[PDB]
Amino acid sequence: SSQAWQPGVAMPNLYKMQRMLLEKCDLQNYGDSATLPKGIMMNVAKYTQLCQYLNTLTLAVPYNMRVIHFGAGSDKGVAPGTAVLRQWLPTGTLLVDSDLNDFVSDADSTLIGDCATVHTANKWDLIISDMYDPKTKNVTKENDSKEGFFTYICGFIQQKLALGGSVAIKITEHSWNADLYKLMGHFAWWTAFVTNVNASSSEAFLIGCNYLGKPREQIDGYVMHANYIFWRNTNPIQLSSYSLFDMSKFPLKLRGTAVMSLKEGQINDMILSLLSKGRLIIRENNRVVISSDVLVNN
Amino acid sequence: AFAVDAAKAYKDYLASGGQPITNCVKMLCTHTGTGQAITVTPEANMDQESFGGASCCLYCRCHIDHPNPKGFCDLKGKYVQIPTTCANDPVGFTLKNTVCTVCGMWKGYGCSCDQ
Ligand SMILES: Nc1ncnc2c1ncn2[C@@H]1O[C@H](CSCc2cc(/C=C/CO)cc(C(=O)O)c2)[C@@H](O)[C@H]1O
Ligand SMILES: [Zn+2]
Ligand SMILES: [Zn+2]
Repeated sequence: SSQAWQPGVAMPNLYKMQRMLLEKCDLQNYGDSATLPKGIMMNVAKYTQLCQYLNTLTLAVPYNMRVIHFGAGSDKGVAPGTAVLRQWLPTGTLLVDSDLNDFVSDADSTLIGDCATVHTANKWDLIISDMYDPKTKNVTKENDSKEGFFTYICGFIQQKLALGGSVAIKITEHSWNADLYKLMGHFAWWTAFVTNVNASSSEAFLIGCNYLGKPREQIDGYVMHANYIFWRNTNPIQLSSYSLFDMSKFPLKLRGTAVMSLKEGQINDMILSLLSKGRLIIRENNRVVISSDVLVNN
Repeated sequence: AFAVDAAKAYKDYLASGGQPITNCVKMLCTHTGTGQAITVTPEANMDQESFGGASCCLYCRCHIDHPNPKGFCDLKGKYVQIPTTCANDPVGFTLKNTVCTVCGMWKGYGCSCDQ
């Protein structure tokens, strides 16, 4: 494991091509723990490693980039992941976050409520989600595709992700959704990324890199989640904090990626290829407006 | 005329021997930065830690109004550099200290202007 100096490990392509049956996740290093730098929270370390890995992909990075972060609160009422995202993203990037429970944040705007209440007028260049419901960790019931916030996330990607944009959505052994895996085939590239600091967990970030707005490949999400678990079950990942100690190249590169408005009819193969290379964002460039629906009763 | 004075209350709570506010969000960084007090990205030097600003603001953390007419917060959305010797209580530090309006450093913890 020269993997130990990486920020984490991405699911190798050959595992994506299998047709495994779903098994229980049994991680060799379950209950091992990385030694974090003095005073650093797991959530800061985890998001730092996610961003270090995203630095290796062909992300579109326009001027006035727009990023939205779901599940950004903590039981301590602060937003460590948002703080890392704001560190990583170019100065001036508009960052919105949200959580079911109240918290204070460094984001430009924060919405409190169930994610299903969140609406935005504009499209986004990057969607991050850490949402997770610990009730799903029921080892005594069958492990089926979950709905809940995953239904919202799938619709939100299809309706409010700019072509060319990317996503990183947290999943676990039991917190997953088949349509979300299916949606990964609507990106130019996808993976399941495991942070080295949290490699003792079945957590991963499902990353869709450069959205194309149509199926590039047909993915059966029940099969692919089984493939993911098979990978994790047969490839122990050594816990590691090494990458946290070198932050000299951390900030996301300002690429000034072009932003254009185009109607579905003008998305030709040449456009699709620019999207695939991280060289184009398709959306409007109007004001960013958001809201949370409030249910009124007695 | 009545106003809650949270700054005073926290100072008094600390002198009473109270445990400082915890869970301020400490960032990973190079620790080769400018050392200025409040910055758009982490700027800790070798003698400092950098923290997410909102998490180090007494008013943000206590869910109370900020003490100025339009309720603006100087820390939220920024990073605050705290001397490592004081990083056990970032909120107390930011409350009790002042930023030199010329050099951007903390008075008494980096400001050279009065030499
Ligand atoms: N539909 C929805 N809309 C909007 N935000 C939603 C949401 N669903 C969940 N979130 C939020 O996701 C964030 C990260 S989940 C962090 C977490 C919490 C617990 C709590 C245990 C209760 O004792 C356990 C673990 C663990 O790792 O075991 C992790 C939480 O801040 C949730 O509020
Ligand atoms: Zn504040
Ligand atoms: Zn000065």
